[PDB]
Amino acid sequence: TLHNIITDTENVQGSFSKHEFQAETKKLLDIVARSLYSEKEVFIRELISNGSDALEKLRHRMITTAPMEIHLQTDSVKGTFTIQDTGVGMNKEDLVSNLGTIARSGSKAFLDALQNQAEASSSIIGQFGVGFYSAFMVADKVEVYSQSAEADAPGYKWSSDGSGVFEVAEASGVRQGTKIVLHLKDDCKEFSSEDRVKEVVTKYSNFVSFPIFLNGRRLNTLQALWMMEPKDISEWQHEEFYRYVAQAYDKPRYTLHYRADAPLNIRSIFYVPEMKPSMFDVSRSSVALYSRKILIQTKATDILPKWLRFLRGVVDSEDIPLNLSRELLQESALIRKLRDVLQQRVIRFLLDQSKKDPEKYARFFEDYGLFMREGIVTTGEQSVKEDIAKLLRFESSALPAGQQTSLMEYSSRMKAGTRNIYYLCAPNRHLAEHSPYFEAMKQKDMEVLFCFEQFDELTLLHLREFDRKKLISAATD
Amino acid sequence: TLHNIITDTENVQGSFSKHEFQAETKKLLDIVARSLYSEKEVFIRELISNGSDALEKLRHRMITTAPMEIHLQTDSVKGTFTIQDTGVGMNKEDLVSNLGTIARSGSKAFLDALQNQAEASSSIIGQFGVGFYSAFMVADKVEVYSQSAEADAPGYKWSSDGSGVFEVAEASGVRQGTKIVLHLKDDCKEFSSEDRVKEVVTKYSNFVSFPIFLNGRRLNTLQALWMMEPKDISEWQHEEFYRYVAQAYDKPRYTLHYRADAPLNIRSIFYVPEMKPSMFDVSRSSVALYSRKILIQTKATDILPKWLRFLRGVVDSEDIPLNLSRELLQESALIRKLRDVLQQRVIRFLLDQSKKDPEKYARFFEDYGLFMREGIVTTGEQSVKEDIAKLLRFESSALPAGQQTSLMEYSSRMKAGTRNIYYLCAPNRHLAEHSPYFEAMKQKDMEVLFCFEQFDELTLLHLREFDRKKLISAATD
Ligand SMILES: Nc1ncnc2c1ncn2[C@@H]1O[C@H](COP(=O)(O)OP(=O)(O)NP(=O)(O)O)[C@@H](O)[C@H]1O
Ligand SMILES: Nc1ncnc2c1ncn2[C@@H]1O[C@H](COP(=O)(O)OP(=O)(O)NP(=O)(O)O)[C@@H](O)[C@H]1O
Ligand SMILES: [Mg+2]
Ligand SMILES: [Mg+2]
Repeated sequence: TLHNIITDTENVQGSFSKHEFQAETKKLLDIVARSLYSEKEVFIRELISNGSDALEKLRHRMITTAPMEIHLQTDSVKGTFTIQDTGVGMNKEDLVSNLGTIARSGSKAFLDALQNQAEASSSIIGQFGVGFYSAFMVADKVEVYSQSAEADAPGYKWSSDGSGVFEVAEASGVRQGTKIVLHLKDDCKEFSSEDRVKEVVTKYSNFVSFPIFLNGRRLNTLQALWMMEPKDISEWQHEEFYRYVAQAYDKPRYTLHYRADAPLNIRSIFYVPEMKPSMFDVSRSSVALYSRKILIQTKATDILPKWLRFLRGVVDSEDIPLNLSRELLQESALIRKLRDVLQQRVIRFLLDQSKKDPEKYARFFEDYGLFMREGIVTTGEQSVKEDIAKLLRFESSALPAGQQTSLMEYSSRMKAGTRNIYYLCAPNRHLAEHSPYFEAMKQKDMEVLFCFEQFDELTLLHLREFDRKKLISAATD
Repeated sequence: TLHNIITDTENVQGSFSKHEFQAETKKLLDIVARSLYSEKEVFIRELISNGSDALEKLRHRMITTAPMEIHLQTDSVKGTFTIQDTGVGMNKEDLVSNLGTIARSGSKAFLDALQNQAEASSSIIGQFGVGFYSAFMVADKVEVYSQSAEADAPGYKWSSDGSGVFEVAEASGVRQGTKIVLHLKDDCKEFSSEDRVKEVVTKYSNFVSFPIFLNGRRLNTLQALWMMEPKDISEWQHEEFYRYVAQAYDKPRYTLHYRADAPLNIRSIFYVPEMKPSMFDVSRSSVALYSRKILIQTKATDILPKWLRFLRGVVDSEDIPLNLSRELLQESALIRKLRDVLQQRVIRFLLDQSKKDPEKYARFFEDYGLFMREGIVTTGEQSVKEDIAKLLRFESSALPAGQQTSLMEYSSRMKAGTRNIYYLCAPNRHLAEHSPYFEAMKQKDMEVLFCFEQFDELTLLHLREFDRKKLISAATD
């Protein structure tokens, strides 16, 4: 019944002509202005990232003093937004080449030149060569004044409406660094409001490693603690940071400050709140994803497994694959790897807490144990079920009332002939201890886990086995 | 305490030099190959869209016969994917200009030339001028053979590795139209598997308006019914289409085929299944978003309000704002407008069903009424609550048992002195009718709504008022 037309019929008839790929810059400008970003406000993120990059370059050539700052100014009656950094600036060649050429970035050349890259490569944000054009999403006119930190280089003014052409002229009175003035479009006047700009900086950019001022007021006093050496962060600093990133008023019960370079770059701080979890926490994460100190996503969907959604804090990775709009490239293998790494590290962290302070862990488990049970029921990977299962606590017939035990402690108490873990679910210990089911087990000198919570029975039935041992309900026959 | 540095100090010193924006094509190619699409499989979507566009152009110059088809061929041992269309093809100028220039599209020029655009503008998919380069995500070598439908124009071979350069030569034996051969990268050999390609076509492209064949087998027999005149679609065609798009085995209880041009373009079909809703339907949409017959999103997040997640079907709009990757540009005003339009139209549709066949509607309400109650509780907009409230059904003291009434029917029966709607929640009618609360009301000759479902009381308390009338529980005092 087949119907094909694909057939190998073609042969080349003439000499080949060689050609370079070209680009329609006017369309590209339009695409970047209208078809890349879902929200126009990210132009502020992009200009601040450029200011930071320029300052980072200056910091490196400070070997070889000057204040390294980013200033923002709003003027409502003028309808302008201005950003000025005290960074490396641009000479005429740089202005024409780097600003005038889409997809051209000064990042690679700066990094390559530096003898040792590691430190600078971590700090430099820009990689695509398009971020500057985000200005034209919101501005009818863009003027750039720049003065390079070179020998006796002159100052320059670069100007454009984003309509295919720009102009450059020598300029006097330009301070070292770069000032960008945006004359905002009529439908974008909100970015000449101080409160509005403050919200955008707080959202994306406040953890930038240089002071940001808005109309003279410091916006970003709080530092990116995740980058720092964990021992140099006091308990008080963690309380304060937790409250800020969690938008909370309580304090953290637990703090895990995790840094790794292998198998991927991770700089992270996680907190467990002291308050018991809300019904929206249980309903449905509040961990935010950063890359090189800039926000990528405010609520992970998802760099953590669902059952860890009770965690608060920040994960920063240099290795996050970004799309051109600087959102996450979805479901990359690196994200799945990151998620698995974090799950393993948090499980081990919580396990370590249960051994360091059982009383405190017990309080944690009363309140957050539901998430563990859910995590076990949710996955079909046995190794994951069994790892999360290590976090579970139960009472036991072999222990006095109120005393909690783990599956691992139970198993350590078994005898080598045996491969069954017995449990009995009941509203409370008195009824467990006086169940006919328990007397049977008691005859056989078999220890029984007592399970009073929900959904304890369902969890254990899902878990099925633990450490090669069958989970068997005593409440039968 | 202020600390500023932003000061108006600059003046231009020299003449301005004028410059055109330029582009670094090598970086752009890299960005498109690595930083745009979250899944490499969309190259198939993009090449098929191009085939469709080429065929649509041919269809128009058929005024002024030939079969209009898209063929795919996989060859596993060769590691190739081939697509050939019998469309308008490209001459040398077109090959060099359109394929060789990123962000350059032949769409505008074709549309502008046509005396009447409306029909063609609806059919033509391409707008950015980048889709072709998606081939380099998966191929090390791309060869294009094309023959224009012109007077005595010769055939051509265009060839590239996506490394900045390409070659063009005259070629013999090229059939009218365009054939593209991809030599797949080692990590992309899955696209030389027939089953894999079939999955991708089914996912994005099967509703394209031209037959698609894969290794000689027709893939897309089922047509995009949403575009058609509603009366030309039989009940049987709707059953079949419903089962396909809902991945279901039952049949639709209700069918709403909605087309509008104002205030925006909408071509849509919604179905309510006859089966009662599953626990994942209730847990958490299965309406898919299309644009010009190509998938944009398979599960709306979200073009419908949450409470309408029980609907199945397809919404197609020419007006969907797309980002460069051809995902939805998030939270555009047009999406919110679309959502509101659809909500209004579905509410009116269901209201019309309750009047056309109350018995059938009653069956619908038993099973799906939970979604209405949820929708009322979820929103804070009173006009929306009251519109969804029109869908609610209750028993009444003024009607015989089993008979259902609406809030509007209740209100029509009130007397002009009165502004209260009374209700009584109870497990069943017998207990309602014999409640002491009801006797009180019965004394005052006041009609009482009897509410046996959950969460009836909560819903009515949230609703608060209806048509300027207070909802008041009789179960007090
Ligand atoms: N404030 C600034 N100071 C100095 N140089 C700047 C400044 N802003 C932009 N540049 C230069 O202009 C180039 C283009 O900036 P931009 O379009 O943001 O691309 P990018 O920073 O290189 N990469 P990306 O932000 O990922 O798109 C930068 O690489 C710098 O070389
Ligand atoms: N199969 C084809 N037949 C004829 N012309 C084609 C074909 N494929 C590509 N072209 C031409 O090459 C141009 C570039 O294609 P492409 O890069 O997909 O951009 P586009 O279709 O115009 N817009 P978009 O798909 O939104 O990126 C098209 O506009 C056509 O002019
Ligand atoms: Mg940048
Ligand atoms: Mg295309």
